Amino acid sequence: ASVYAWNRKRISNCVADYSVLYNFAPFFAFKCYGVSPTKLNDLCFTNVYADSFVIRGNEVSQIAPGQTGNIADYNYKLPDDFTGCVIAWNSNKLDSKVGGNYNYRYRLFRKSNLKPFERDISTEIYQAGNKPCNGVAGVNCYFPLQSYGFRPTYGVGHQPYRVVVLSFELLHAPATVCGPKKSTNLVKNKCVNFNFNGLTGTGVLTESNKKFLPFQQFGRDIADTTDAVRDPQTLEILDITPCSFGGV
Amino acid sequence: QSALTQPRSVSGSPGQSVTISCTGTSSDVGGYNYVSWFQHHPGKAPKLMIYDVTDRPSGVPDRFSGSKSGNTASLTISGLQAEDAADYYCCSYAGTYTVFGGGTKLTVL
Amino acid sequence: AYTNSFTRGVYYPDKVFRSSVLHSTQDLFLPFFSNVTWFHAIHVDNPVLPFNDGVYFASTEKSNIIRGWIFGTTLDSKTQSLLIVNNATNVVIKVCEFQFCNDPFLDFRVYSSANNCTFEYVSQPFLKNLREFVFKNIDGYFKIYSKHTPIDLPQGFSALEPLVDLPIGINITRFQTLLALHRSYLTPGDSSSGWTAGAAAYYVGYLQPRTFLLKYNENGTITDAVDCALDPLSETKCTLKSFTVEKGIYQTSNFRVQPTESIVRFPNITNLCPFDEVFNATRF
Amino acid sequence: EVRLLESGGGLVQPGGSLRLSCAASGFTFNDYAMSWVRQAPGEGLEWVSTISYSGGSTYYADSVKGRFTISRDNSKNMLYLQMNSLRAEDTALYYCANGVATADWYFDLWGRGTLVTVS
Repeated sequence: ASVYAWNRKRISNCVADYSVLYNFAPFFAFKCYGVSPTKLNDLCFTNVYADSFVIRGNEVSQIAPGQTGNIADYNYKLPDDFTGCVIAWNSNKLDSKVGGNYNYRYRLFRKSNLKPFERDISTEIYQAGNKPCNGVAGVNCYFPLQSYGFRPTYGVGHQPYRVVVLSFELLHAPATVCGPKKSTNLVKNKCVNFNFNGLTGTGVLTESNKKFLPFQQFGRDIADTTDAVRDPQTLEILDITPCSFGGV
Repeated sequence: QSALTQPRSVSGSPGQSVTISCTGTSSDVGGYNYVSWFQHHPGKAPKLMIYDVTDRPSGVPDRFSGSKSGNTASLTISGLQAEDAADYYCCSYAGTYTVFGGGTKLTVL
Repeated sequence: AYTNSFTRGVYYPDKVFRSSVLHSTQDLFLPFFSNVTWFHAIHVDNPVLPFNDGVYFASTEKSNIIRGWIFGTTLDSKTQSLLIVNNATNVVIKVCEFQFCNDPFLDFRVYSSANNCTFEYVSQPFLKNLREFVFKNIDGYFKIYSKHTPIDLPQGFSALEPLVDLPIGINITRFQTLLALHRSYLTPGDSSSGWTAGAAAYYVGYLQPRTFLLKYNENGTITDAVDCALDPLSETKCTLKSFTVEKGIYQTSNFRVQPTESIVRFPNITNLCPFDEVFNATRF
Repeated sequence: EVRLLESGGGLVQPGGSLRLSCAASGFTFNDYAMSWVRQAPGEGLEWVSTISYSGGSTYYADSVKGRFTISRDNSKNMLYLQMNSLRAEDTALYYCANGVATADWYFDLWGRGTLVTVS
């Protein structure tokens, strides 16, 4: 998609193994933020949004938390709390054309900046002067979108780059997207290390005696201490108690 | 002509290797990496064997390889087979024009 | 008309179990003792009401005269409006930017233009009985809570449970309701004459950001709540984090009169500066 | 499937005029640059002219500059070459080509060729 009208795909109900993009192009940048990518196989995320668009290499610096510029302000804005990773790669051979690829456009003019993750596809004239443009351009009145015109004579900075920004959204419910792993038979009454949909801890597991309502997935005692959990396989409630410890 | 300068003829025996050179100018071979190599039999359409100095399109064996140094590009054919005998043309895209080499006739005796 | 809404509208906000503990949460709730509009289901078909932040919809009926709703930022097909219609067999929720008629069609099951759906969903149906609903759409999701109770609005306290979490992210700004009727004519445009229908009524209330002190019982169910910003006594309970306060004096909070105006004061020296004469230099 | 077809070759007298055509089929003609490449009897391939995917950009070889005119009809999936002042060195087999399967600047798609004879 063009950057001004960028595409959003929600990814869910599946397993996210990233060994595929590892057998993908020589990456121009893999700048990932707030998460180690090498650990992106034990992810357990609830929702993942895949925003997609194309720019030139010179403009990839604007694709970062808290950035500024024509793209960051009038085209694609990222929030300061971004939790995800940004993967980009040169797509010159497919997206550059002889006289320039004029099908890729971006917004040059906007009265105010976009809010994070906002989309403005308006094509209405811009007023740089003090004359009201009545749906007419010309002097001081401009069309707000401008084509990139990708040419094979451009430097790599001006060459087309395909960019995919994965935003990892956290939560407290079924990580409907999880990582390629496996399961193991459940163990009870022993101090055991457990990994329930991402929660790692230690303790003794016991059959629960409290009535969880069908819409609940977690249990807490005072001070957010995870006291119980429902099985992602047996959908059974389990009690968690830290195994014995003390001073000597 | 203005073509890239190639040997007019090279001969090889089946199973052996032959390297074919392509010398152009600083505006084509020495400018960009948009160098092509073509296999051709007069009477039929050429078949691309090498485009991008060293890259093979789909279906071209690794016996065909390409190289470039300065204004000179080089194609090397290993494991010569009887069907490799043909005319071979290098080619350079230079932005404002495309230019083919003058061609090397490969004969597999 | 008008009628004060009592202690109603509380719902489980986070679907995490807690037992015999008190918890304070800041979220969009229905302020206690607020008056709510009351309407009757005879004829005029029904006017549009804005969706400020969230609606608390209660209905006491026994013939399924109200069968759905319609939301979106506009009724024309110029925007991806939303459709939600219940039925005797299942519920049907749709988002297809269907252009609507001059009036919402009165069930002759549909009246709308072509569609370009982006999300579609179906599930089981929602069926003296007081049905309550809370509709909220803030974080890119549209959420529904509900409760069906035997029996005017009762003073009894009871919380709504999260029913559906939809992922649609459409910008909802106006909302309407949908009615139905037996052997009723249907036309793209009609006056306020309408068609005959049974006697029925529905109440509407608007949600606000408030701080609530929720009380969980030993079984994980909400039994009471206190609006932390209703009156001083409620604020004292909410501060001590205890429903019973003993005799004494308590320092609850602080107040400060807000500024009523803003003023700007600058000198009179105008004159432009030579900027494009140094950056445009021919030789540095 | 995806095809290019040249046409319009014949015997013509020196200094005359001819219009070549290239017929596209099986792809979005207006998405791709088009070029004319020829092969004169006894001679190698010679790039003649290139037109961009839109049609608003035409490139020609110096050896036939001025006298040759390239054009395309993106509505009809057709590419055209107008050769005027046809000389004897314009006798050749003429091909249209594009880069549908590689890049805009390559020749992976070819026609069958049209024979042009200048008396």
